[PDB]
Amino acid sequence: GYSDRVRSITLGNSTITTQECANVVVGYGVWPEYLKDNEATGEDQPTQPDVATCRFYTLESVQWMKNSAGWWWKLPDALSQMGLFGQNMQYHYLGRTGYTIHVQCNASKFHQGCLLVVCVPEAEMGCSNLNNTPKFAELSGGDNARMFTDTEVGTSNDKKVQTAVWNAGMGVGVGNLTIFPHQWINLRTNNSATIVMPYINSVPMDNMYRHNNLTLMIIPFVPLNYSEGSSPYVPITVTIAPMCAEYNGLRLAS
Amino acid sequence: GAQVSTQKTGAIHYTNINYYKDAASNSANRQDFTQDPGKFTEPVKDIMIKSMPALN
Amino acid sequence: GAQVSTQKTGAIHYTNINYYKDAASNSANRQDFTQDPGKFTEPVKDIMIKSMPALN
Amino acid sequence: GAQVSTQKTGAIHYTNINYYKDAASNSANRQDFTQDPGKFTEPVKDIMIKSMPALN
Amino acid sequence: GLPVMTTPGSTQFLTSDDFQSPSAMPQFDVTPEMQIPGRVNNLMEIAEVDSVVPVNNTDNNVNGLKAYQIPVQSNSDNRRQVFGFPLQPGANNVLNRTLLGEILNYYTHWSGSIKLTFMFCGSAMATGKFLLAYSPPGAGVPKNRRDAMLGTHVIWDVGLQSSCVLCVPWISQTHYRYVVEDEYTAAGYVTCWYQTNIIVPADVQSTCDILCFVSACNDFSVRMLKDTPFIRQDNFYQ
Amino acid sequence: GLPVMTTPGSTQFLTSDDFQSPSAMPQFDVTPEMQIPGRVNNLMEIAEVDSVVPVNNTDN
Amino acid sequence: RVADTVSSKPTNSESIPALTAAETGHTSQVVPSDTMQTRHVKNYHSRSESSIENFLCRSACVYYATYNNNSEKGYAEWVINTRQVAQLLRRKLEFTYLRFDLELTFVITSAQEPSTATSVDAPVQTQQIMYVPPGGPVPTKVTDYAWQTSTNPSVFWTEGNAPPRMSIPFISIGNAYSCFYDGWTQFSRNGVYGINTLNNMGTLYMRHVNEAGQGPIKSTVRIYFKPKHVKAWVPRPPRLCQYEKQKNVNFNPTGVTTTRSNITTT
Amino acid sequence: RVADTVSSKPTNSESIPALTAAETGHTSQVVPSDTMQTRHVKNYHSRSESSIENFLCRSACVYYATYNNNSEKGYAEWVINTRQVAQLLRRKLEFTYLRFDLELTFVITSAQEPSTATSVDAPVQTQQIMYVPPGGPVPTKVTDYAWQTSTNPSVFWTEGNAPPRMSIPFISIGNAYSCFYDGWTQFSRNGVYGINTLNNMGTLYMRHVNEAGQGPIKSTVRIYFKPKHVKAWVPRPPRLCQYEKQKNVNFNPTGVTTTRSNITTT
Amino acid sequence: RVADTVSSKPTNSESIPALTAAETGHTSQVVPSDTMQTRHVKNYHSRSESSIENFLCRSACVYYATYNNNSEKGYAEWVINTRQVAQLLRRKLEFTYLRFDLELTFVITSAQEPSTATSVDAPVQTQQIMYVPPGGPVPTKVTDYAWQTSTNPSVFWTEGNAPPRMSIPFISIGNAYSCFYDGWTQFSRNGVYGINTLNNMGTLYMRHVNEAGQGPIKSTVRIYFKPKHVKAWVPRPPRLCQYEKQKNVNFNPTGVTTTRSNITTT
Ligand SMILES: CCCCCCCCCCCCCCCC(=O)O
Ligand SMILES: CCCCCCCCCCCCCCCC(=O)O
Ligand SMILES: CCCCCCCCCCCCCCCC(=O)O
Ligand SMILES: CCCCCCCCCCCCCC(=O)O
Ligand SMILES: CCCCCCCCCCCCCC(=O)O
Ligand SMILES: CCCCCCCCCCCCCC(=O)O
Repeated sequence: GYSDRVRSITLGNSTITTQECANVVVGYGVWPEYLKDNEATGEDQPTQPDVATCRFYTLESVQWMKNSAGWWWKLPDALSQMGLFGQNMQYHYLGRTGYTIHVQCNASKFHQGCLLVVCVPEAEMGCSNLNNTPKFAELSGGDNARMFTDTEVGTSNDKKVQTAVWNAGMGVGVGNLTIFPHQWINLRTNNSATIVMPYINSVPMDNMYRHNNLTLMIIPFVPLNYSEGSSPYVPITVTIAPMCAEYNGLRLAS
Repeated sequence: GAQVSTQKTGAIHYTNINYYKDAASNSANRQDFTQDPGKFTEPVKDIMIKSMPALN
Repeated sequence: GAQVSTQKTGAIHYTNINYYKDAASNSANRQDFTQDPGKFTEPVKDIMIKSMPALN
Repeated sequence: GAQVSTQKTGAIHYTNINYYKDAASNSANRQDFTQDPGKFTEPVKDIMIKSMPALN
Repeated sequence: GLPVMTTPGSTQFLTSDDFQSPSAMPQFDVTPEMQIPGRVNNLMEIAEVDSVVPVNNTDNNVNGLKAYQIPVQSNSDNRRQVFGFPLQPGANNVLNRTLLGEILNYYTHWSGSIKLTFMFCGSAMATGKFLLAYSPPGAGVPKNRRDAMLGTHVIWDVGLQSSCVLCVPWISQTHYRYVVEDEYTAAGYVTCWYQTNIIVPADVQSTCDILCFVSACNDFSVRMLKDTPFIRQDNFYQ
Repeated sequence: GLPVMTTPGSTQFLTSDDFQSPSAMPQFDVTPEMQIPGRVNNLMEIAEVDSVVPVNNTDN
Repeated sequence: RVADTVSSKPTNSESIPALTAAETGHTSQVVPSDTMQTRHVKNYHSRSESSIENFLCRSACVYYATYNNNSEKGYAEWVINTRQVAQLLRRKLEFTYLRFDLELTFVITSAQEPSTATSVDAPVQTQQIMYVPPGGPVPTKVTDYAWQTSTNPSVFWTEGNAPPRMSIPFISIGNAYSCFYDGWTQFSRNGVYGINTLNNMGTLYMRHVNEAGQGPIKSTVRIYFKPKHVKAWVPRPPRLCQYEKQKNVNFNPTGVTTTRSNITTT
Repeated sequence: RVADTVSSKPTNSESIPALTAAETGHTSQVVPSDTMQTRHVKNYHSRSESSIENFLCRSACVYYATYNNNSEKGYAEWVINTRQVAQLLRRKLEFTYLRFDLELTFVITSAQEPSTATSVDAPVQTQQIMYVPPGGPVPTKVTDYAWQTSTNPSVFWTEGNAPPRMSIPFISIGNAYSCFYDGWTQFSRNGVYGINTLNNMGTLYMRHVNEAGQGPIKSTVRIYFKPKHVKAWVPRPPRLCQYEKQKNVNFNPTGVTTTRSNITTT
Repeated sequence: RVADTVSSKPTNSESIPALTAAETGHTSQVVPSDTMQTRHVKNYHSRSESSIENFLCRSACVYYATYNNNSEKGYAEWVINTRQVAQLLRRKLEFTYLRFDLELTFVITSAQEPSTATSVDAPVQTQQIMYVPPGGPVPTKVTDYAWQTSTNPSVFWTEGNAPPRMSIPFISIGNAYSCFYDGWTQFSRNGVYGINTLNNMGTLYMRHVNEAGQGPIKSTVRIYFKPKHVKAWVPRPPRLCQYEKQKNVNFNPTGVTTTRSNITTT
């Protein structure tokens, strides 16, 4: 072992290599594995698809402004339109997978900032109006980032999610969000963040279009900054890889 | 089936019998303590000793 | 006469005594399962295997 | 755990069992008598016998 | 039959009783056990996790993420203080809300240590040293830096694995303490002073912030379970 | 005598209780067992028998 | 349990167990004997009053519903759920998937009402609290056919004795209870979204068995749950905003903590 | 428990476990792994909540008869039979010849009536429920000689305690109970035809033991049977038309099933 | 255990076990057989009814507080302490540091009050005596949220049965109870000085569970402590002046003993 700060990951067809990174946080202490034949209840045979599904699908990018609050994604839904993971997701009826989340954000030695890369299992949300429940087009984007705000929510539109960043939108203390697995991105000494998450859920296999497994949240606790005479555009990107996929219950598409 | 087990002393024994068919009629398993902190604190892949520096 | 028998577990023991003279004072025989389907399904005389055709 | 101990006679036995988990549910330790008077009477350093005179 | 009498206490209802009882549905077969990742076998597993502290809570800086970052400057006259607060988990207005402050309110006693972590989040050209003191209570809030240097302290310098951990030991006459604010069983104080200024080359913003984590050590415990006074209900939620 | 207390739930009536009880007629001798053909030892013995289905159920 | 301490002497090496990196998501493991020189004291404490077995297994109120004796609609009913009281709700939301048994208990009470008859002499009353699982018959009056209870489990209890108590197995569909659900119920992804999509649990009915009187009496039952054999997975941060809906998570944003008049003020 | 499954591979032989003849009165024995290729999953279920021992042994109401305290004819009587309630009748008519024990239970209740006296203070009441087998003495008032019960079995119970319960052997004339009878009682083949030709079973009497009062109280008893050690023979199809007579099988013809608006409509 | 005696004969030596010095703070050890000639008698007595185990372990009254049923503030409360009754206080002040368990007991009573309604028929009442440790929630009315008792220990008891009793461990902060404290509470040595500086012990609440009536009833509870496993250290002289304050030692100086009319008068 020489020069700890360099990693390398070759999963299937893609490879992501960082030179300046921290350690790798591996789930709750387990590596994602297939489903044993002692805990299954499906009566069909599964379908370990290919290397063609365990790949590195990169999602959209965004700009880290100087007033931005935070973004998030829904994991089983963000990869709905990507390659052969989005075809075996809708043609079948069941499935279980694990992911390998990644994040890139690189700045010079004259910038500053921080971020909290964390994934929350079973993330709920709260509508703006108390009586109603949130919409769907205001809860999940089509692999495009959803963003928090500074003002709380207003009183509209009776279905919008409440983007109150200091409460996280779930109704908890934002400082206590370090229980779920995570990693910090400090531009002083960091350039990325890796996270390996297994499949955590009550039932053995669950639908993909009806119930979202996890939720990826990004929150900058310390805003960007820089003196005059430097690049004012700092973008962010994320790369995710389905790990150990399986399916059951073949039907027509939807 | 009676077991003569230990008690909770500050720093003896006490008998016990079950009388029903099911398993939901017994008492709680209060006298059981099992700890493992490694799952939540230190979930990293590479093991880190506190003597060596953190990042190289 | 006490018997220490098994219990109904999802996937232990439990004692029992009788205190009366007759036999109609005991409890039900719930812990008894005996199956035989051949009387109602397939009462035919000649035995039929599912591989061979039914009627010649 | 049952102990068959003695009783308080003027001048026999009597059984006893505990039924709980803690130690604050037992009965008092009435049948215990331990005496030592030397702490309060005669706390002096040099030992004094009653035959010899007190002070030289 | 067997003749026997009934002592007092019979036919009551203890809220914390441990007694057997009949079964409504007999011969029920639960679903077989499943093995999911991550099992909380104790409530001290959660305390030993680290969570940031809302130190800079003030008149307005509470409805934003600005209550989590301590502001550090680069000034002329040395010995300036950066922050400070008394040491009382679950009692003080700063630690009564964190991950250790929300578990310590379900009980009444506690005894152990505390690990306070910091993280300088300035640019990579920034530099500086800091002091971190814990003065037990005989006379608190040291005004000068030289008053605080007599107590337990540590000296931390930034850059290349900046984060430093101060370990508040356990120094008390008795064995335990009260989560509530009790003047007989006070704990102490905590402060941090400028050991050396914040120097920076040109073309670098001089204002740099710091985050303050908190966690429990391994000789920690609790006792005397109670009910927390935070949640309060007015009527049944229809 | 033996001193003991009674937990809650006593002196009730569960519809599905399994308890012993006295006997009204003691020393009764039932008629000896007889062996007739066909004994239903379970209710899944009946389900596995086939029965037609009223599929074409409509207005009339 | 807790661990002991160890005696330390002065050092000048390059061990540095203090400085570390927090970006790696790794909580440190520094003890007090590492950063300073200390004595040797063997701790005799024990982490026993904090385990989930001892922390959860206490009874608490859930719901008290009353039913008058006046008319043919005296009976009262309740739909099972645990998110109706604030004390026991928040003691569940520090985990995600639980597994336990229960020991029910009903502390029934009575009271008189105004009347005009000359004298009153009310004999003891009896109940008769029924349980109807999902998808079954239902009563509509206090003289219905459903009260026979040929297969439903009922409890009969006369006023004046100890309260009724009984156990309950892990009755569910999944391999563990779910306190948080993220997703809808319809495959079209429309309609109901919250946690009640996978919560039916049955019903609960109560009724006076006595014929009638001259008062007439009014009564109020009180439920009490006590999770017996717990198992918890996937902890999460506690709640910070008050509850305002029974089957939602809607809240009103509040400050993270109370305020002090300075940053350096004690 | 139930049986497992077995892994199947593609085949092109002439096994044909699908096509068979149904004229032979033989239900098939095809499992899913025979007709298509499947996985291997070992089932852990158990057929326990469906056996006749667990399916029948639950108590149910049979008959509730009331008797006032006013006059010398207060007492009330009932003739034994099990075809008086719809819930427990149909749970018997899936078999033909049964054999079981029983555990009786009487949930007695009371109630006041209008009166004119100044005050009322009613001490506890007592019963006194008797059993008269067929061919024996009979009482006609609440102060008769028959209430001595020199050989008849009686039950005395004071209001306020738990209800009375007791067992009963297999008291019958034949080797098993008969729920359906096809044939008459007279050798001339005339007169009575139904099932009550071989049902006497005795009687059942109840009475207030207290002298009198000023109310006076009214009461209603409720019976509860619980077949304990069952044995069933010769099953038959369940019922489809409602009951309308106590000792007949008369019915009113109805449709075999509810209707849908098409043959292909879902 | 007591000791025997020994036979002594006349002596003329220089043993002199009588004359000694009392300045050395040493109690003598002279027995009757040393100073005069006596017989030999073996004592069969036993010092058993005087040990601290048998001397202290008897129940005694501590405090009786009453609470009416009239209004929304019926409930009554009490702060724990043992220096409120004269009999049990002085039986503690012969030692300095104790250590024991306890067995509580509550002898609850009732009584009627004047009213105007025609008739009255009061069913049995129930309690509901709660215990709130220091630093916890508090109730303010008889219909509050605090009465759920999710973690607090409560006792429910219906009038007419035996009184409730329970045990209590050695719940304290120090290694033994302290009955006398010499020193203040503030480090500045100002303010409170007496013994209550280290006495909180919690609270104690009581309440009627019944809804209401027409009386309405009034009640008075009575506490009873019984130290079970005692251990005493550092005895001291008993008290000679009456008690006059609950948390002080203030007194009024009195004569050391009653008086006789002479020095030589018998
Ligand atoms: C007379 C006996 C009746 C027994 C009634 C059984 C009550 C079932 C309790 C259901 C479990 C509690 C709910 C857990 C999760 C949820 O649904 O919110
Ligand atoms: C006080 C004890 C009285 C005991 C009374 C015994 C009641 C006998 C029950 C007869 C069996 C039930 C009827 C089965 C078949 C039928 O006759 O329809
Ligand atoms: C329903 C159970 C309630 C149990 C209440 C426990 C009462 C604690 C007793 C405290 C010890 C007595 C005081 C000793 C010394 C002092 O404080 O003066
Ligand atoms: C219904 C139980 C009655 C009370 C128990 C009396 C003792 C009988 C012997 C029990 C021995 C069982 C075996 C064991 O010790 O676990
Ligand atoms: C009337 C029964 C009293 C309770 C039983 C106490 C134990 C006595 C010993 C019983 C042993 C009987 C033989 C057996 O184990 O089956
Ligand atoms: C719950 C206790 C039931 C009454 C005791 C019945 C006797 C059982 C055998 C007990 C033997 C325990 C060992 C001992 O003698 O100390």
